[PDB]
Amino acid sequence: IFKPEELRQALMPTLEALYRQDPESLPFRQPVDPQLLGIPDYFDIVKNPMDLSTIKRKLDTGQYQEPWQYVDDVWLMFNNAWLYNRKTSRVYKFCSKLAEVFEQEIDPVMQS
Ligand SMILES: CCOc1ccc(C(C)=O)cc1NC(=O)c1cc(-c2cscn2)cc(-c2nn[nH]n2)c1
Repeated sequence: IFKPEELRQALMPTLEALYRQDPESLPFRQPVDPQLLGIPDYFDIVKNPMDLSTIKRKLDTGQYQEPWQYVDDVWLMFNNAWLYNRKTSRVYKFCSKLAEVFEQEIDPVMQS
């Protein structure tokens, strides 16, 4: 049993850490809009989109029952981007930077 407001207090600093990465978090701060970005096949490749604003909303409204559901969503966001984008691309390398930041920040929090 984890109180959702206790989850938010424990977990939101790990999310604020990702938002602080500028410009690395900018591709991730809102859901990918495939028409606006001119990438119409995005939803064919990415079946379960995820982004920072969606995770933040789930945190703020108590949608996470347990800390691994949050980690699963953050990892999903990263895996989607690594899947869709080429290894040589700007978004892929920004994703790798965010994942580096996240792994450093989430590791002690999960120990709590
Ligand atoms: C052209 C390919 O773009 C992508 C491809 C793939 C993916 C993923 C997450 O797989 C992400 C993107 N890129 C974006 O989603 C994106 C969006 C906005 C945005 C949206 S609304 C006001 N701005 C700004 C920026 C941005 N990057 N640097 N500065 N701004 C980047």
